Amino acid sequence: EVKLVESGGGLVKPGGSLKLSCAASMYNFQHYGMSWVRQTPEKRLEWVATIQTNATYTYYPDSVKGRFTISRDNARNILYLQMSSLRSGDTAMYYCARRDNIECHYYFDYWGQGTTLTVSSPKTTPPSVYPLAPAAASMVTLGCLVKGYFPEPVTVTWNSGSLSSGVHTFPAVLQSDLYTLSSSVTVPSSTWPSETVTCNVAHPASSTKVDKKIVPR
Amino acid sequence: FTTWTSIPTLAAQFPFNASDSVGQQIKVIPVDPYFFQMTNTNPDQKCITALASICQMFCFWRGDLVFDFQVFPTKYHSGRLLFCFVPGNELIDVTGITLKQATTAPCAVMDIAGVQSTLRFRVPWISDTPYRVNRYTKEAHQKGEYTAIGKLIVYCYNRLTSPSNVAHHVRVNVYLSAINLECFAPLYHAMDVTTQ
Amino acid sequence: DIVLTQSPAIMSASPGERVTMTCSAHQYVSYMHWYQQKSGTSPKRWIYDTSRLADAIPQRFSGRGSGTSYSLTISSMEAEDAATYYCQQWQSNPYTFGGGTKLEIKRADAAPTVSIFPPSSEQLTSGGASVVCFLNNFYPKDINVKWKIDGSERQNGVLNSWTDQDSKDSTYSMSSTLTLTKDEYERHNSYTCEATHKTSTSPIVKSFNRNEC
Amino acid sequence: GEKFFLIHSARWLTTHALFHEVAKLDVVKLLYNEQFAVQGLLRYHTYARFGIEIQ
Repeated sequence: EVKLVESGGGLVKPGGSLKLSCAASMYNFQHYGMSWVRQTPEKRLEWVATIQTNATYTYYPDSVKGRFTISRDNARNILYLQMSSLRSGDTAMYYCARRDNIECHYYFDYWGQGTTLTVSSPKTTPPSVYPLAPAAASMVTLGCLVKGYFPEPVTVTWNSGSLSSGVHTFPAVLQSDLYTLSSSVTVPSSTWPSETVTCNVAHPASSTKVDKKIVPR
Repeated sequence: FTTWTSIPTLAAQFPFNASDSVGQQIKVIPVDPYFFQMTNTNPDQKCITALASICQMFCFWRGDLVFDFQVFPTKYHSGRLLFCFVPGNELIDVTGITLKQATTAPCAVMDIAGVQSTLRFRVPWISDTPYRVNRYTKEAHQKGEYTAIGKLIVYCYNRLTSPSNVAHHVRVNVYLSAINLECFAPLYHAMDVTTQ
Repeated sequence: DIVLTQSPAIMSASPGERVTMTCSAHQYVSYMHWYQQKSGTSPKRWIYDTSRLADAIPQRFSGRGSGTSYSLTISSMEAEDAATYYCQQWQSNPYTFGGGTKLEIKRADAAPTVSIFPPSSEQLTSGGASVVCFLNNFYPKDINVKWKIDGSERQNGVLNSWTDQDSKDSTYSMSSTLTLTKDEYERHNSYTCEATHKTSTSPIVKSFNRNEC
Repeated sequence: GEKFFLIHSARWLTTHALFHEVAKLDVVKLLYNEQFAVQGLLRYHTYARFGIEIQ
């Protein structure tokens, strides 16, 4: 089993610097060429860097030639992708790849879980989650509105996963420098508003847990 | 001293899974008598080979090394492997050489099935120097002093076709033997495990 | 340098039929490699050189074509391929990928679960408001959402969030947020969102009142 | 010149029905390639006569 754990990413102002690292697991290091694949949420994909087993050969495309620096280490078996002069063209998900050989060409076999680097310069702000309730049916789909966070990783929890049968967590929509998502949960009429229906939203970059209970109107 | 040399001694170990692409690099062999990667936990001992103890008490080494790859299949595990020796020194980017690019170099193929299971690969003496110094005694790289006369990639030349009532992988032992072996300029050095 | 072109952009197919996608280029490439980007995870070993499937996926897939056209022949569609595909070259320097082929599952048409909600009372004290119209469990995906606001129709300030197809009920969901200012919120009474389906001729009207409660 | 070059490799499956064209490969054109050893003899020459050994 190939366990490629990326490390890095987050909130870096454009023009700054941040170094990535992808660790290898359970397989030999002096054969399998390592790479990085950028995952933009809208389009893609652009392939950035590769240094091989011997550290003499680097292969860069026309765009990121000379701005990124990939390195390998035989002792720790962990990559070192040093990045500099970032902007909105690199605000994406980053995966680390592993390139082996076929007859005529190559192939990337196993990829990692991927870390998120958001390249823009506002401040880190915790979200201000607002409930959503109707102002009388057998199936009442409730929900909360999540808004107020700039860093992308955020997690909406519905009463510690007790109402997880009908959770429809939506992706974020960026507007007025704030990403905005929602989650429409299906709650039966015998539970709301007779029992506890509360959305928990944990934002790991700001480390704020705000519980918002859905109340009847 | 030819007793501990010509007898084949286990230097390395690698399996051959059936879930691999044709031409994927399995394990390279840095072709020298200094190579060994096994150890033991009971007793706590780094497993040397009997050839790696003879040559480590010298500066230079020379000889036609005979690698013996004993596969352990059933009779029905079918497919072929590629043992492609690429000469030179211990450090070239041989991982970037493609499979059809590796067909340019001299090599050999071996069917996994058959009536035998061990291929004796006689390595030629291909070096720029007529000998090769114990650079492991030193602690610095320098262009002119080296350790090996070349490297030897085990390729995936064909896939492993087998039913489900047998195993999906065939392990290959790497015996270490030689012929016409010569060493001189004595010293004392304890070799370290080539951690691949 | 060279750009790969995938002709199927968005496709939905019922389980148990033939699906063929095509990745082309402006010039001649030798071999083409494929991947499958599932939701939440990364692409794995999917397809190598021409017809070389992975060794962990089922063998109901195939890949053919050489030169310009490159067909990926699917023999029988199943319920495990709700994801996004990409095509890979290994000729000159950028090593570009395809634009993205999202293959999904075709379902019978169903009306959306429409629930338009007022903003919370804590939001109204902040100086703004956002009327959100929930949409759940509908097929086809492309659906028309408008805002009939006191006779007039305004389609501005609409936040539309899209979902991928679910693994359990094979449906889709959507949000429609009407972001307003507080005094702009307090000008109207009727708040109407409707969704145009292909089975129901008229769009389903679901609305409430601001001055209610 | 007398050394076997892997010019083609494929993978035949079960789904290939009878007389299906699995591979359509050219012999000499795949031999005339940079990634093989005969490129050093065929780049500096134009007209040739030869016999083909397929395995």
